[PDB]
Amino acid sequence: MYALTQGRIFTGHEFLDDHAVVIADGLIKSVCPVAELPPEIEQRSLNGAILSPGFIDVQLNGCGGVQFNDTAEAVSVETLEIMQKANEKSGCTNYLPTLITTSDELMKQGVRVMREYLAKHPNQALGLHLEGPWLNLVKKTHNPNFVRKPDAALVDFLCENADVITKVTLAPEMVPAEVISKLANAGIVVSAGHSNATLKEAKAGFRAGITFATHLYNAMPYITGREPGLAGAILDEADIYCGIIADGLHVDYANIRNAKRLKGDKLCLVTDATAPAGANIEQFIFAGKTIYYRNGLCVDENGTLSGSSLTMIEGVRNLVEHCGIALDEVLRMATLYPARAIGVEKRLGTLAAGKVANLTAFTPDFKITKTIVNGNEVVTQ
Amino acid sequence: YALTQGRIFTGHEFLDDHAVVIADGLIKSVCPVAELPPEIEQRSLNGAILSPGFIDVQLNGCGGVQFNDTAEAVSVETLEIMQKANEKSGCTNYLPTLITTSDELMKQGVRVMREYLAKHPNQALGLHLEGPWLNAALVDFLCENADVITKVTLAPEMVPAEVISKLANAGIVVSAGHSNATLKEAKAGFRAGITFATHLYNAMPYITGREPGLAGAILDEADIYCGIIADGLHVDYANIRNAKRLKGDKLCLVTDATSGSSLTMIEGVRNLVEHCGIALDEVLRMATLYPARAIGVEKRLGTLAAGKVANLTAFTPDFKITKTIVNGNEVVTQ
Amino acid sequence: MYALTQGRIFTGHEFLDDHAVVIADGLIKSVCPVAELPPEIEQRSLNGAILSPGFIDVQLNGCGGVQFNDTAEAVSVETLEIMQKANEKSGCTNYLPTLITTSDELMKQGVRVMREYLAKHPNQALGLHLEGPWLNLVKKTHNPNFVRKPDAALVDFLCENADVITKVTLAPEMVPAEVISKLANAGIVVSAGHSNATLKEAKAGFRAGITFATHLYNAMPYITGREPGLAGAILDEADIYCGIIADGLHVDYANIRNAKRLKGDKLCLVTDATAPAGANIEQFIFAGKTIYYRNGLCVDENGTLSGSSLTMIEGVRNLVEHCGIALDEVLRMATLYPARAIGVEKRLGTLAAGKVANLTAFTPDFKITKTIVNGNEVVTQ
Amino acid sequence: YALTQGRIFTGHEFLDDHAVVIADGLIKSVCPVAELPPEIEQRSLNGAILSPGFIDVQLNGCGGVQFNDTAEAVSVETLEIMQKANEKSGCTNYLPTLITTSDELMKQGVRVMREYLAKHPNQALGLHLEGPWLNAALVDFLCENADVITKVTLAPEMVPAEVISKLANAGIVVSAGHSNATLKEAKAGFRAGITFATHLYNAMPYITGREPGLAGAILDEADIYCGIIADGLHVDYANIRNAKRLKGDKLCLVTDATSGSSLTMIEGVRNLVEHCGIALDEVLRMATLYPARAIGVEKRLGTLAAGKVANLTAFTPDFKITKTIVNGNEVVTQ
Repeated sequence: MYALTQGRIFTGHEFLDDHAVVIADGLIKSVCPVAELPPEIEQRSLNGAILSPGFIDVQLNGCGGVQFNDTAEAVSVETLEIMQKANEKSGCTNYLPTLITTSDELMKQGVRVMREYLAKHPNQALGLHLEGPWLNLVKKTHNPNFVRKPDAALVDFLCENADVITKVTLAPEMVPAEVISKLANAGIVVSAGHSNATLKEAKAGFRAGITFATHLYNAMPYITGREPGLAGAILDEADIYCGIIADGLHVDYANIRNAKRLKGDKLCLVTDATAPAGANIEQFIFAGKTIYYRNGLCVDENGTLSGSSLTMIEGVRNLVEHCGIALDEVLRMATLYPARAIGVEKRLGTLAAGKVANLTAFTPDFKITKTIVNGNEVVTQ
Repeated sequence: YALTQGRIFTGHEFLDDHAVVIADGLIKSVCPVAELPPEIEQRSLNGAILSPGFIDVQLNGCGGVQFNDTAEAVSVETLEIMQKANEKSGCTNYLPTLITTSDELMKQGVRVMREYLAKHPNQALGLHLEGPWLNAALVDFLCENADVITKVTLAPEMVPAEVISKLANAGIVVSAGHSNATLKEAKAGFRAGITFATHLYNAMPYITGREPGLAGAILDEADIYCGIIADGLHVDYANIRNAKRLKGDKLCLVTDATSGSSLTMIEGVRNLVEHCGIALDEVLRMATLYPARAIGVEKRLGTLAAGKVANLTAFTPDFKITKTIVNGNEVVTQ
Repeated sequence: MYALTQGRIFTGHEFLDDHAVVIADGLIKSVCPVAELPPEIEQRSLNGAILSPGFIDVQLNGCGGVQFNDTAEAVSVETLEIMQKANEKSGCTNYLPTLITTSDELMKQGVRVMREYLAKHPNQALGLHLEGPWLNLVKKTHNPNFVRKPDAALVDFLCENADVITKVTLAPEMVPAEVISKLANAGIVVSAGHSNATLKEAKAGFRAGITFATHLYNAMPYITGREPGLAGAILDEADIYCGIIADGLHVDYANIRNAKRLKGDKLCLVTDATAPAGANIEQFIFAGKTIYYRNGLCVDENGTLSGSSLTMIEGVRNLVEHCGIALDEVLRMATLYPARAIGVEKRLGTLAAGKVANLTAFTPDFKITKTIVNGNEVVTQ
Repeated sequence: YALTQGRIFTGHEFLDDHAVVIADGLIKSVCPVAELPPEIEQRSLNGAILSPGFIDVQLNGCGGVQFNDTAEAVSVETLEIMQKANEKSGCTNYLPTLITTSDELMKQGVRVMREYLAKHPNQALGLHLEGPWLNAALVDFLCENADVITKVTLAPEMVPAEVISKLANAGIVVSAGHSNATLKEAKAGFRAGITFATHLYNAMPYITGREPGLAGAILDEADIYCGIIADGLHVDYANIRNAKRLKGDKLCLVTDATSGSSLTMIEGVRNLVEHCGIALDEVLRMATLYPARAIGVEKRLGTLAAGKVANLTAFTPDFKITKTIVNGNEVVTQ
């Protein structure tokens, strides 16, 4: 066992001066005053850095030059390992690989690869986030509340594999309530996204079991006075968690401020990043389109914003500098809040006895100095 | 006289077993019924709720008339008829809208307002000019006549900052509306002196992720007052709920009355309570104290307290008006 | 099956006009528009009443002329049945019988009686609330973090009987952290109360597992500028739930307003009532003192406030009339919020498909018109 | 000149790659560095944060002097020495406390204040009289001299309502403090015209379940401004956090400087950020815009905007003052 001391410690509930985090057997054993440490335990200095739970990114397509998408070779255990290592360098110790697809064979490959990865790599990539196939794709028969035969067989496959599927994003207006309810009752977080839902359709989705929404404001209707749409609905429904992309490009910061005030402890930082995040990519392929990284910006051939390159630490920095959200609350948006949203808070999201030892430390300038995964230092800077 | 035997809402709290003593057009005291002078006349509320009289800062027409539409409508008679119609729905004070781009007609509205004000204190409070900068000699004229022009609505993207600043320093409430302003344009209008916005969400841009527009700007700017139409038709109730949470004590109930609104203030109060989850105390503040502060008349109106104007309304728990009182006189009895 | 229609329906998340609650086999089967009802189902009119989840009172000593306290004959299954029937008349379908004691034999009797009652009466009195023995009784050795032998054997008994103990109220400064942690890990809600805890001692209690506080402001230190005490600590700790007595007598309404604003969705209405609630008692015995009910007020021989006679419906009425809290939010304080606080929200606290059919209806004047328990009408007025 | 190359906080937002142009003791503009006139002199901030100058509305003494303690201390020299000491910690504006029950000494403080004000615009802003009604000719005198008396602290339970009302209508901020007031007594003081409270929690009753007292009343009254001492010593940080949540934009950082406080405004700012979970933008507002509004000087002070007084301070991310600027002159350079 060892202790981290000599920096500001953020537990998820407060900042601590002159305290220590004891780590043993991959766990946080205690958080205590320095003076309540065991005689001659090894102290490892934080050097005035802020110590945090490791960041948790619940929507991530790609990073470190790779994507968990588009081809059979990319939808691999190696891709997930690469993405984990890149995430660490920006303080992110946990993520949901996000596979956006309508293809049955890729989706089954993604489930198999997630299971193989999980047997070898605990408390890292947590489970799959599937965004597909029930999306209302940029655009806009049934009484959509009737289950079609292919949709029944698909929902059955997803429910049988709930042990490696953390989240399914879907458009509520495109799917029967029974499908949302079956997924939720199997333990899968059902998220509203890529949707043209009215406020009324959104609320029917919530009542059927949706508890999350995927990147608020993006790929959702605009908000009008008479038609609040899915986004207005999220903002008005206090029990719905939601991700937001804090790059300054996808969502104007004033809309992030408004969202934070309305959502309280339900607003989660996400990157929704792609391959260029934490890498040196100039162009790549995503859901069948060429995207250029030129710079700051992921743009298609028409110059349209078409991806994120955000890292979690950059997101934390943007929320504090440009959204007037206090650092403790920002850290919660990157740790505790997403942990609760996906039901992993018994193991992650705070620094407290019994929790997994996944931590990151950073300077007051938002430069990562340490990342710790299962108690092992994996980034020293 | 004294008003007794009901729930008295002062603007800051509800009071039981209290009384409102009224004398010479003013509230003299709010006290326990025990402290009441002997032989003072008591007028029972009969279990009704008593409120400051409602103040509607965005009103085009009511009682079958508009201060607008033709030419002869801009008159003292029109303002008198609108006052009387407003009283039936608990509303004691309002700002009539004059929509025009004619300098001469504005000059006429100003002298009519002035004449009304001498004849009829504490009723229609001043002009709401909506026009013409919607999406030079005029500015100084308005400035000169600030004492009878309460509110000017303009689109900030259509005017130089100095026009806004000149209006605001003369004492006029400058309100953003009928505007396609971006967030950046809205924020430039606010820095120039805009303190209000006219019927949030309506005649403004939609809110998108990348472009919050004026509506998003107003939501994000703590110090900007704004009206909202609470008929369930102009604004979905969920958007009202969202706006109340972000605006706090800056959200004001308005009717925008004349495809047109037919809302009255007492209807808006009921709709806010029944469909927006806002407590009755706070809804009453949205119809009284908040608009009063927005337009700078809080010293004489917007609460039931010693020395303020005796403008009151009473209503049953089902939101039916039982009394309206103006300068201490009962003008509606139901 | 039958449907309740023709009144305003409060689900826990919204009010509904022109809708229906379908009840079958003791459960809510659906909440739907009137027009989405089955052809010729029996409709039972609400007659313009407001329909709510039944109220849930997590701190209750006695009501209907009886108390679950003080003597071996009173700590009985019959007492619990009586209290259930009295609670129904004021819209309360669920409670935690609250036994305040330091006596080992009464406490074991209370556990046995709670188990016997529960086998015969589902979804009614939910489990025991024990307030004892680790109380700092009005007044004020160890390093209180060392476990004494009798306290170990007691904590072991409570943990073995967690299946019928819902909550234990204790003073954090009087008990070891290990005891709080063992109770919490056995599933028992540990609540801070009857305590002289400083802010520092309160927070150590929270970190060890306390997630509730018993009747905020009452039998806790006052709040000073330099010493916030247990109450200040509760108000500052967002994840701590707490009960508050809304009779206008125990807590000034301005302090209830301040608490609601600081606690958000964590503030729960409780009665903390005694025998006179819902009865015609003039005097009675409670924790060894004579109390007089004279009227409005439960007073001892010295005229000191010494009990509550509040019912849940009176509490709801007081919060709306005197605290400026909107009716929907008040109803949540009496239903959803206490259900979550004690972990019964999968079965109770809202009107939604699959939930237990425990409901009450009341006029806009706060007069109970219906109470429904396990789908059966038990109060018609 | 222009201030460039740092984070500029206007009071409403933080700006990057902007400049603050200063001319004739005033802020002329806040603009993008691209829009800067050619050959204007630039003074680098060197990555510091630039803020309106801090405004301390509760200050007894600093720089080794009090406007108090003996007799000769009530002088223009004293106010000048306190100004200079305040500038070193980023504070450009303050209200000195005069604690006395001597009419003659108050009369002296008033003429000294008046003389200071002619010699030294936009610095010590006016008097804070604390006394004598702490727990007739005097009232009218104070009223007459409202133009140099900014703030009077009294205990509301010790004065008739009419005394409070007379002070407030003359223009003085009437503040409850050094009081044992119950909630009911506090609320009667507010209705009479009290709009402020002096150092929340300190020299007030404790809060009990049944008796919230003055502190509980202030927390529950949305429209009452109040100061709070953020040294970690006078008020536990948890109580500050609780008070910020309930008071919103009405909570002001004060030092109460002279068992005594040694807090400076820049120390308070750091302590609020580091120990109270309040964002830096909002803390800066607690030290600038909020006190400015409380005492009615928001038209000239409390934000960085066109036409306002050029009173500014800059500090490193570690809260060390690098510049202080008063009427456009750099009075501290570190």
